[PDB]
Amino acid sequence: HRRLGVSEELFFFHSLSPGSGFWLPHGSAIYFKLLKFIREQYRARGYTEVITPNIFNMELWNISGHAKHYKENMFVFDVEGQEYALKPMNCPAASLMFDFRQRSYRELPIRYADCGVLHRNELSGALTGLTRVRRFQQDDAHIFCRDDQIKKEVLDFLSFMKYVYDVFGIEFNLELSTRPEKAMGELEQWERAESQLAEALDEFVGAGKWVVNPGDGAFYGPKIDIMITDALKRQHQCATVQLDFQLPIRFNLKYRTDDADNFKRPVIIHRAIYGSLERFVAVLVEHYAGKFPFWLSPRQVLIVTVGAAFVDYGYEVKDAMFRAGFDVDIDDTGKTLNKKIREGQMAHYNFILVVGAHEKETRSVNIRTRDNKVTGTKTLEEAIAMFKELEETKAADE
Amino acid sequence: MDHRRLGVSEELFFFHSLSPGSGFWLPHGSAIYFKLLKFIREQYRARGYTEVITPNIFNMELWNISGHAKHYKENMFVFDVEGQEYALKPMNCPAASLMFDFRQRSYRELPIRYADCGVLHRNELSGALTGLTRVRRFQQDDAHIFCRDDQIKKEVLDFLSFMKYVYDVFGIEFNLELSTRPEKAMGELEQWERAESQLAEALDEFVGAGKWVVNPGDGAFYGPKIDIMITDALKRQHQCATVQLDFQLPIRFNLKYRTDDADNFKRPVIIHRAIYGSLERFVAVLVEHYAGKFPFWLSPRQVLIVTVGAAFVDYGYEVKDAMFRAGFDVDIDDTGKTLNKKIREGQMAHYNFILVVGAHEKETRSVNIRTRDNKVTGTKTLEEAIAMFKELEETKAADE
Amino acid sequence: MDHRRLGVSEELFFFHSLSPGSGFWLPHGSAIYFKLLKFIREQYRARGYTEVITPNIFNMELWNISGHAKHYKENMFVFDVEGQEYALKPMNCPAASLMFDFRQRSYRELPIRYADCGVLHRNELSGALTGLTRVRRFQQDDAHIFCRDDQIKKEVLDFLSFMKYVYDVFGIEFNLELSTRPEKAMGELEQWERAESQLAEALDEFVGAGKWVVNPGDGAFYGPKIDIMITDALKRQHQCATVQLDFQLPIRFNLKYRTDDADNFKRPVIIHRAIYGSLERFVAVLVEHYAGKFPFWLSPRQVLIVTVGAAFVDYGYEVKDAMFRAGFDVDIDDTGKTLNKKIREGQMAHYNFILVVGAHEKETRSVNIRTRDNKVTGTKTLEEAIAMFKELEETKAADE
Ligand SMILES: C[C@@H]1C[C@H](C)C[C@H](C)[C@@H](O)CC(=O)O[C@H]([C@@H]2CCC[C@H]2C(=O)O)C/C=C/C=C(\C#N)[C@H](O)[C@@H](C)C1
Ligand SMILES: C[C@@H]1C[C@H](C)C[C@H](C)[C@@H](O)CC(=O)O[C@H]([C@@H]2CCC[C@H]2C(=O)O)C/C=C/C=C(\C#N)[C@H](O)[C@@H](C)C1
Ligand SMILES: C[C@@H]1C[C@H](C)C[C@H](C)[C@@H](O)CC(=O)O[C@H]([C@@H]2CCC[C@H]2C(=O)O)C/C=C/C=C(\C#N)[C@H](O)[C@@H](C)C1
Ligand SMILES: [Zn+2]
Ligand SMILES: [Zn+2]
Ligand SMILES: [Zn+2]
Repeated sequence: HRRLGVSEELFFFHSLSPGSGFWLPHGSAIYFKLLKFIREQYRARGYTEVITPNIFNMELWNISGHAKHYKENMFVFDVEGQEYALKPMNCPAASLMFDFRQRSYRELPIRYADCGVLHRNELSGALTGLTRVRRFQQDDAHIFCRDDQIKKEVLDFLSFMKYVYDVFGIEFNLELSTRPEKAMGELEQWERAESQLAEALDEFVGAGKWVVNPGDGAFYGPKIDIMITDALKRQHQCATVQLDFQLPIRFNLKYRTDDADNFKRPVIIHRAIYGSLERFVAVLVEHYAGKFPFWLSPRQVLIVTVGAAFVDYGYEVKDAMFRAGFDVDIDDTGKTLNKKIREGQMAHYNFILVVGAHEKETRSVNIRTRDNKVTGTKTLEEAIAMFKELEETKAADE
Repeated sequence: MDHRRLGVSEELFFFHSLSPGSGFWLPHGSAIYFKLLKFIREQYRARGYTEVITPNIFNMELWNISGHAKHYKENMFVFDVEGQEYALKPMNCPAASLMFDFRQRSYRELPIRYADCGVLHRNELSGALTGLTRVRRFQQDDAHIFCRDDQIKKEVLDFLSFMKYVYDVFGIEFNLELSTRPEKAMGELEQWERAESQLAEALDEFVGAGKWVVNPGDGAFYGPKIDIMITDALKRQHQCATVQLDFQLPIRFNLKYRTDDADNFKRPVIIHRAIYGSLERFVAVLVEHYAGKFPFWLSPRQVLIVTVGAAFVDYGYEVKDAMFRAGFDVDIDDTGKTLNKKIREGQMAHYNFILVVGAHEKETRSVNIRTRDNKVTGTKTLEEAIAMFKELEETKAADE
Repeated sequence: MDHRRLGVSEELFFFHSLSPGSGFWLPHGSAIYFKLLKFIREQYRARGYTEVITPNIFNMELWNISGHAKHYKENMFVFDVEGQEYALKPMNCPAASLMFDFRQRSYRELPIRYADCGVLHRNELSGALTGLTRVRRFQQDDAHIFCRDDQIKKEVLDFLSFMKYVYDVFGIEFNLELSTRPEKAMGELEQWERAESQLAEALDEFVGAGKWVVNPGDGAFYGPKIDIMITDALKRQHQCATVQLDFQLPIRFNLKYRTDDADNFKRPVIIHRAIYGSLERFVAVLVEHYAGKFPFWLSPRQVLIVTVGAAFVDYGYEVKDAMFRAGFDVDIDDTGKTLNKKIREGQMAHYNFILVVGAHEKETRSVNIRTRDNKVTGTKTLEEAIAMFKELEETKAADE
């Protein structure tokens, strides 16, 4: 069906910035709602969102390993004779934030969310739509925990992830990817960590129903491989849980351990659910075929006027809908009523509200669904109450 | 060179969830794809290439011999036939070798240029499939060039010339670089130096000495490469063309030629080469490059006839029939809409030419031509108008 | 009457143990295959067909819908993609449906004729796979036609006419049978009747009441068909052509068209049709049929130039080049061999013409012509000769 084609005013691309989206108002509306949902959860689940820089001195990248492993994918420039790069990952700035002041063990775990803009270089010809972009924002958060806290942190992540996915009807599958041949930890770290990942997995999924990919871990840590399935039965990688034993060392991260004096290093968990906002929108656009659910739709309500006489009343309905918080439009024109309705359905509006003489006199709306079902005439108060519930509950169509 | 892009995709092809990553080409798209094939084939004939036809599925032992098993298995669709491992072909490059090995060949015979347009398959994750840029299924304009060591410069020079010729038709620009023996490599040094020397020489020639860049150590482990990047009207860069030499594949398949006399056999050098890169990919480039407005020869919507009135329809259909016989891709609007709408609706559809027919025109037995960008070419007779269209096609003319 | 006559007949094509059941078409072979495709493609354009391109692998859910999963699975190659079942297509007939369903279609459009020349695989047991007659891999000249039920007789009549026309070119003969509704059939009765009546009517018009036969109850469960049998010069009978209606095919895929400019929809009829049957198979037929002596238009060895002396070789290449530029497949023997030998050798290799060039010919810009079947034509100017060859090609002339 086409992420890009479905640009009935969601997003576009221009040759002056290939790989970077232009999000039109209706497009933005979706992006923002997704952010608002993720943020509502972050607050509920113990995360604090932080803001970080976008350009850094190459020295940061040297420390991280990005200079070694990633440089080809980065936008590199000169500042005052010094090499600088646009950030491809938030994952190092987050470490600096954690090192800002000394941390005690009781504090674990610290969870920082970052919605910052990332850049990765890709060849211009290679770029298409939102699937392969230069510019994106991850729903990134990087979690710092004690070694004993891994199972709970992972378990908690899985619920968060599941909770989100459930909202959209999206399926997932989990595997454990274990230590590779070239790997940088001590054995002790890997065993404790993998054991916990297993434990979390056998609690979340239960003993039997998860495969292991032995030796498929990152050099820097063990991971749980997540794959998601859309309604067309395509698979995407959106979610991650990746442990990192390297980054804590490189940035010299520590927490004071009760009796200390001494200190220990935290484990870092790089994690995401959307993967990026850009990527997730692309998935959803196709997954719903451009028929979004009422909460996330940028075209929630359309008012259609029966005749010129009821047009002012329509503007009244629209005002009320807008104040109540809805994305609402009004047809307004001399077009035939049947036409107006059909067009609105074509536009994908979740609800069409026809207002005639009856509605005006009784302060009500006559409601038609996207699917052309005939919900009842309802009063304005009743309609608003209905929409709120749909919104609040994040109800699906199906 | 400044516009909003229109990637995947305007509608000449589509994709279905039942085969994600594999195109369905609608009649207008197919027409383009077949037109490209025809052009390359016309060139192949003129330039010493013979197109061959090969199998699509092979036993894994082939891939074992090739190196695909070690390096590529991950991207292959692999399956069982009667207990034996099999795979759909990622590349033609191995079957071509077997063709070379069919019968004994002599040095006089070089260079044997075999072209293959066969369907290839590579595995890619479904989520990550979008458009024609990343597909499971594609057809390369692939062509292997089996040659003597002494023959590389000419064959490469000949290739570069073919490539430029094709690209110029489309207004496409290119940049050439040389990539040289890497640290981990498989051949003998001599074959590498002789080859790289011939390559530089080819570059000095065409591009000019000191005007081209070297990427030292950026070649493949099985041979030197000329790295090519092409640039479209939007200033985007693509990898479509390739020249890659291969010393491994000839060993693996035990390829030989008889040298003058019977002293010895020598192994040929292989050059894996391409210009379109793949038909699916080239189209995707062209669609953007032209912004949906193809040049007359290549357009699936060359001529649209529009009728002023009903007394006129018969004349148009007659006109339309003449255009069709003449070989043109022609459509008609016999509907009753007001003219300006007809013209505008057609222009929107990117018809190269709109042919307007009125009472005078019938009687005139002639035609009134409006160009795509709205220019009033003014009326003409049939036989001439055709002659004029025929000429744009024969010459492969670009628009204004 | 004489030994026969395929597989061994060279050069043309070969099989390898790495892909049994899949042909390797050597250049002389490909040349034949391409010509056949090109002939069929010319006819398609002339006859309202549009060729399209389709995917080669599909999720199993497509085959479940079509009936392939029930009926055909053991004849298919099946593999896993991302944990889901997939198969290589044994038929194009289902992809064509998806194409039809891409956009709403109207009574105005009918009939819709989509040609597909795509690659198909069927999983035959390896021991059974001999030659081109029984292969894993093939390209059909498939077209699956979409029409209103009232359009059947006219469409079938048009097909028969197209088919006779192709066969006539080769001197090939046909016989027609009608297979009617089986005991276990799936239609509504009416549709079968209406259809069967139309078919009989086309048959009556095409060949007359006398000349066709009926096989009652030999129809497919999903449709009535016309059996076509063709006869070669050796009096061997082949089935290549078919016309098979399908009533199931459209229900399964929920196909419809708008009948009016109101609110009403009907299902189309599908006709799965072929003439060559497969390109691999039609070649096998033609090789035997001609005994390797192909008519000039289709020959991969049209002209051989033979030189009388060393002093004449350069004029000879001059001749060869002109011949090639003219579009002919042409070779030269510049060997030291006796002229009488060269000629006999060319004739054995089956070249249609031998062009003898000597001093008078070089002096005159002439050739001295001998046919395949010996037979001495005499002298022509290089121009006359090319014009003569052009006529034979253009008309697709038989030797007799
Ligand atoms: C500099 C190294 C690059 C690495 C080898 C690149 C690989 C292709 C791959 O490992 C990247 C990866 O899986 O990152 C994944 C991220 C999480 C979201 C998806 C992926 C994302 O952002 O794309 C996690 C790692 C972040 C890592 C670090 C930092 N700093 C590492 O400590 C450091 C060793 C990375
Ligand atoms: C099995 C090996 C896989 C190779 C190492 C994959 C690399 C990513 C890369 O080297 C592929 C490549 O450059 O192929 C390029 C092809 C040519 C057209 C574009 C590219 C194409 O078709 O994509 C050509 C190489 C074909 C090579 C072989 C064969 N047989 C080699 O002898 C064999 C050793 C290759
Ligand atoms: C799944 C079913 C298999 C069928 C019962 C197998 C039989 C052996 C025979 O019926 C096949 C046949 O006659 O096909 C003939 C084809 C046409 C060219 C030659 C023959 C060819 O390609 O071999 C036509 C039917 C294609 C049909 C379908 C599709 N999709 C049907 O709607 C579907 C019900 C077919
Ligand atoms: Zn990270
Ligand atoms: Zn190759
Ligand atoms: Zn069929």
